[PDB]
Amino acid sequence: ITGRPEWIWLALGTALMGLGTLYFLVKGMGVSDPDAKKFYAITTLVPAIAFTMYLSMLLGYGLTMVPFGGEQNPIYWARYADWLFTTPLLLLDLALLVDADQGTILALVGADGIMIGTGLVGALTKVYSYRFVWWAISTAAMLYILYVLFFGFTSKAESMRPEVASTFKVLRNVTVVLWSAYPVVWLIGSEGAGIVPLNIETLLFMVLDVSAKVGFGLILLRSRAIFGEAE
Amino acid sequence: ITGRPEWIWLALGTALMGLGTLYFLVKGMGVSDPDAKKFYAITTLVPAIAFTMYLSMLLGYGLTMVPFGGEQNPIYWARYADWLFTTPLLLLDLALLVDADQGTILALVGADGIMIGTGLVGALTKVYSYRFVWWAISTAAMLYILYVLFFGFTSKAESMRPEVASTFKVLRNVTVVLWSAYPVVWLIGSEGAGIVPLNIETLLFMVLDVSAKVGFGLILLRSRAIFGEAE
Amino acid sequence: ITGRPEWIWLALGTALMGLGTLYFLVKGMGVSDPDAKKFYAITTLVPAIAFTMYLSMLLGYGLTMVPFGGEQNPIYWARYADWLFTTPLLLLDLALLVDADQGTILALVGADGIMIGTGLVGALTKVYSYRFVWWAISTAAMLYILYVLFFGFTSKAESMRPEVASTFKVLRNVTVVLWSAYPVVWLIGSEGAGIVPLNIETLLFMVLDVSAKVGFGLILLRSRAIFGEAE
Ligand SMILES: CC(C)CCC[C@@H](C)CCC[C@@H](C)CCC[C@@H](C)CCOC[C@@H](CO)OCC[C@H](C)CCC[C@H](C)CCC[C@H](C)CCCC(C)C
Ligand SMILES: CC(C)CCC[C@@H](C)CCC[C@@H](C)CCC[C@@H](C)CCOC[C@@H](CO)OCC[C@H](C)CCC[C@H](C)CCC[C@H](C)CCCC(C)C
Ligand SMILES: CC(C)CCC[C@@H](C)CCC[C@@H](C)CCC[C@@H](C)CCOC[C@@H](CO)OCC[C@H](C)CCC[C@H](C)CCC[C@H](C)CCCC(C)C
Ligand SMILES: *C/C=C(C)/C=C/C=C(C)/C=C/C1=C(C)CCCC1(C)C
Ligand SMILES: *C/C=C(C)/C=C/C=C(C)/C=C/C1=C(C)CCCC1(C)C
Ligand SMILES: *C/C=C(C)/C=C/C=C(C)/C=C/C1=C(C)CCCC1(C)C
Ligand SMILES: CCCCCCCCCCCCCCC
Ligand SMILES: CCCCCCCCCCCCCC
Ligand SMILES: CCCCCCCCCCCCCC
Ligand SMILES: CCCCCCCCCCCCCC
Ligand SMILES: CCCCCCCCCCCCC
Ligand SMILES: CCCCCCCCCCCCC
Ligand SMILES: CCCCCCCCCCCCC
Ligand SMILES: CCCCCCCCCCC
Ligand SMILES: CCCCCCCCCCC
Ligand SMILES: CCCCCCCCCCC
Ligand SMILES: CCCCCCCCCCC
Ligand SMILES: CCCCCCCCCCC
Ligand SMILES: CCCCCCCCCCC
Ligand SMILES: CCCCCCCCCC
Ligand SMILES: CCCCCCCCCC
Ligand SMILES: CCCCCCCCCC
Ligand SMILES: CCCCCCCCC
Ligand SMILES: CCCCCCCCC
Ligand SMILES: CCCCCCCCC
Ligand SMILES: CCCCCCCC
Ligand SMILES: CCCCCCCC
Ligand SMILES: CCCCCCCC
Ligand SMILES: CCCCCCCC
Ligand SMILES: CCCCCCCC
Ligand SMILES: CCCCCCCC
Ligand SMILES: CCCCCCCC
Ligand SMILES: CCCCCCCC
Ligand SMILES: CCCCCCCC
Ligand SMILES: CCCCCCC
Repeated sequence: ITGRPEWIWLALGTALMGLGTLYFLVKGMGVSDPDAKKFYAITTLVPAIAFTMYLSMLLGYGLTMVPFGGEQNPIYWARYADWLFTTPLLLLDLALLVDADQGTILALVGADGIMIGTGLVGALTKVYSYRFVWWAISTAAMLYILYVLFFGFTSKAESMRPEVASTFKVLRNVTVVLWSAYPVVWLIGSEGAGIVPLNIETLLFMVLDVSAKVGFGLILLRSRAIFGEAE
Repeated sequence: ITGRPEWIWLALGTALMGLGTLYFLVKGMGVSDPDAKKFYAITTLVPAIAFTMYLSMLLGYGLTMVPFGGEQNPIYWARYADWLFTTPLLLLDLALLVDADQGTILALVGADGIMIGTGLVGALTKVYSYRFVWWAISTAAMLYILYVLFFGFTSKAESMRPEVASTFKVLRNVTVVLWSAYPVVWLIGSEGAGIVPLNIETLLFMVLDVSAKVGFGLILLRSRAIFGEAE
Repeated sequence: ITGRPEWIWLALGTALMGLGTLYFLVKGMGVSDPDAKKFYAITTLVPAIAFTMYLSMLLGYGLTMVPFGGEQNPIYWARYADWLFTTPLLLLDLALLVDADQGTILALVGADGIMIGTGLVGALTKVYSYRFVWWAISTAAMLYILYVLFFGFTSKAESMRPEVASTFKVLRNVTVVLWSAYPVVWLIGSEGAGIVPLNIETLLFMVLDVSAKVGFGLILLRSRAIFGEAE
């Protein structure tokens, strides 16, 4: 385990997702409101899944070697298994907040699936130049998601409760900034151009992941917006 | 096929899931009620999926060799492919019975996914001691599911029709007893401590599977609880 | 890339799915109706997914070699990854058109999953004779889907708006004819009996895919049936 310099960030990531999971689980114990239960369910599942996949990376299961550039390159494939489930869940949190129509939810989740799936293919592609073709397609899918979060959702929120509008706005901004960093880290890290070494890359992803999941969740679950308006 | 002593239980399992599938399909032919159609759909799909995966194990496709303990260990991975889809379907049957809120359904299905996914990782893990780490996490996810089935669902059922309350109670009890045996069999069988040989392990899983799927389905689909109250 | 004679059909397929995707995306820009948004979302996702998987086949990622018949046989596994997601989406388009009950939708999607999953197992099976066992099970699942599209849906459509009835009828007929060709092509092509060479097989699948996705989508998205009745 300790033979990989990035182990420390995997261990920290595992611990923080674990602690985040336990905290949200305990916090959601005293919740009977059906709307709030949905948000607690979605939001607690996110670090729970991330916990399992961080642990899989820490223990070495979620790592494979991919030959490109005439080298055996360590690729943590478990990230994509995580993101495949957790990024649509995060989008669902946002979509449910603003009472998105079903068509838009399907568009988001579908685009997200394409984003992660093509990122995975890019990560495992042995022809070096083609890795960036997949990166570009995945990034286009991300750009679509970001467009919808801004020019389909933000104007929907203004027509809703002020607490849901303000909470959505914060979470939207957090999401757009944090999510946009991922293709950059991939591009310059071990999966892409290889300018940033894997240990630093792992640190960067860990900071992004904890912020995008536990940070996000802390903001969401402390908000009154997740409760139905009741007396 | 006959070169594996466990083939007989795989063959029997295949036949019983097949027959179970055909029986539920025929039985559901004369059903127009929209609620009953949901239960027939869910409940017929369960042995249909199990049929395909038993057949895959029988024909040898759903088997791989995993090196641990300095041995090549036969691991039937097809079980997890089965359970990944059939256990949430079984939980959906229960959840729909008691008209569970969406948040609770998501919690159940999500926990179930974690249960099966981590069981799969445990099954394929090459570091012997780590297999039991995954077993423990999976078992914790199972315990969460069982907690919800008792302390989130049972009190919901009492507020519903007597036929749905009584049927849920029976199916809940069947589910908790049968499902709890699976981590025990895994732990002592070829995936875990290796005390019980694979042929007996396969027998045990076959008895559990047929009971948890066809047995469960027979109880559910004979009940009046799957029909909306109509005149 | 050009080393495989079928590359031309993969390239054409990629281009046509890409163009189809862009066309539906642009066309759906000026849509606010919640019902129409659902259909645009579903129908645009279908060629988008197919685009990615055609590209994966073109670049060689979505190809593996399967030993059977004492030969190394090129099997494009990416087709199943495509179909796993796009065929239920296509069925959802049809089901939503006729306002299918949830039980029937689950039956369709479930049968479809079995159809594609067993086709995949058949495609990767190393025992030649067993490949056709999987083909038969998959074809039985297809026959179930076709039965439901005719003897569960058609009589539902007649009870609905004339525009939805007529559009459903056309799309149903297109779907039944086109989908039925797939098991035939598989059976006689490289996955099955090997009578038709892979380059021609790839052409046939490309024509079917573009017709079943872009052709289908063009018919659906030009129809008034995807809009709620409004003044
Ligand atoms: C609505 C939305 C959800 C839509 C989703 C968008 C989605 C279509 C985007 C593309 C997803 C697709 C790329 C997933 C591919 C998974 C693949 C990387 C798994 C690894 O297999 C790749 C090679 C080794 O590199 O296997 C060696 C060859 C082996 C023989 C491989 C054979 C097994 C195949 C992998 C079977 C395909 C199953 C499905 C791809 C499962 C989906 C997995 C998940 C990652 C989407
Ligand atoms: C809401 C709920 C549904 C949440 C679900 C909870 C879920 C997160 C729990 C964990 C699921 C995750 C462990 C699934 C892992 C699948 C993996 C075992 C497949 C086999 O690949 C493992 C190694 C060989 O041992 O592959 C050799 C290396 C290869 C290069 C592997 C690369 C391909 C990757 C497998 C791509 C990942 C795709 C997804 C994991 C598909 C999910 C499969 C299913 C089993 C969940
Ligand atoms: C409600 C509906 C959706 C129901 C769906 C119906 C469905 C049950 C029908 C059967 C699906 C099932 C056959 C999928 C099998 C995927 C499998 C082909 C992936 C490739 O792995 C096969 C072998 C190499 O040939 O791997 C070499 C051995 C490796 C060690 C394999 C270990 C990893 C396993 C693949 C883990 C299983 C994960 C799930 C099968 C993911 C589903 C993938 C998708 C194709 C259904
Ligand atoms: C909790 C984890 C999160 C929120 C991860 C989000 C990941 C992304 C937004 C990844 C995007 C990528 C691209 C846009 C292209 C390059 C490859 C990816 C997958 C890193
Ligand atoms: C129809 C099949 C059923 C109902 C199978 C259920 C399986 C489980 C409840 C399995 C649980 C496991 C654990 C709790 C940890 C050990 C590994 C598993 C996957 C066997
Ligand atoms: C857009 C792609 C479409 C509509 C593909 C549809 C594919 C099928 C209907 C495939 C059916 C098969 C069988 C019925 C058995 C043989 C194997 C398959 C998977 C080709
Ligand atoms: C939950 C059931 C676990 C109990 C399994 C008992 C199996 C006993 C069979 C005898 C064990 C075989 C050892 C000698 C080969
Ligand atoms: C490929 C995995 C996609 C599924 C991710 C799980 C989250 C799905 C959320 C469903 C949103 C509801 C749409 C109507
Ligand atoms: C990883 C596979 C999970 C999907 C299993 C299929 C059953 C899902 C049931 C969905 C329940 C509805 C939730 C609102
Ligand atoms: C194995 C992949 C199955 C999921 C395919 C995605 C489409 C699912 C459509 C869901 C229909 C809604 C059912 C209530
Ligand atoms: C085009 C949609 C406007 C809002 C999205 C902001 C785009 C941020 C660019 C991210 C950079 C990724 C490499
Ligand atoms: C803690 C929830 C109470 C109901 C669940 C019963 C737990 C049964 C233990 C199963 C043993 C698994 C090894
Ligand atoms: C049995 C349902 C009647 C409508 C389905 C038509 C069946 C077409 C046969 C397709 C041939 C596949 C090999
Ligand atoms: C070895 C690198 C070759 C450059 C490939 C860049 C492709 C990026 C695609 C963006 C449209
Ligand atoms: C393929 C990238 C798409 C980003 C621009 C958005 C196009 C308009 C979409 C309107 C729903
Ligand atoms: C070789 C076996 C070593 C013991 C591992 C047991 C781990 C179980 C984890 C329960 C918390
Ligand atoms: C991680 C195992 C959880 C089992 C105990 C239940 C904790 C309380 C959950 C309340 C929804
Ligand atoms: C080598 C071919 C052997 C014939 C197998 C055909 C099986 C088809 C199953 C249809 C019930
Ligand atoms: C297993 C093939 C099934 C095709 C015939 C349909 C049987 C009746 C189903 C009624 C819903
Ligand atoms: C509750 C604390 C969870 C921490 C477990 C994972 C940390 C890795 C330690 C090596
Ligand atoms: C309808 C009977 C189904 C039995 C087929 C599978 C049994 C295995 C026989 C070797
Ligand atoms: C918009 C045009 C998309 C075409 C890209 C794929 C075609 C393959 C060219 C070799
Ligand atoms: C992106 C950083 C999130 C900060 C989380 C703090 C939560 C305090 C309520
Ligand atoms: C767990 C055993 C189930 C027994 C099924 C019998 C069904 C008869 C109605
Ligand atoms: C199966 C062929 C479909 C033809 C599509 C033409 C669409 C024109 C409206
Ligand atoms: C990590 C355990 C949380 C302790 C309770 C915090 C207040 C809800
Ligand atoms: C007005 C909301 C600002 C949130 C920005 C957070 C950036 C990490
Ligand atoms: C809208 C601001 C996005 C900032 C992107 C930063 C990526 C590191
Ligand atoms: C396995 C075939 C079932 C025969 C009909 C049973 C009575 C519905
Ligand atoms: C009162 C219901 C009892 C059911 C127990 C079944 C145990 C297998
Ligand atoms: C509530 C009783 C559970 C019984 C567990 C038995 C496992 C073999
Ligand atoms: C492929 C681009 C489509 C151009 C607009 C067509 C009319 C909606
Ligand atoms: C009456 C609808 C006829 C459609 C047939 C299309 C065959 C490809
Ligand atoms: C209902 C007519 C089906 C035609 C099947 C054609 C397959 C090539
Ligand atoms: C009903 C299909 C069973 C196939 C068994 C072949 C040994």
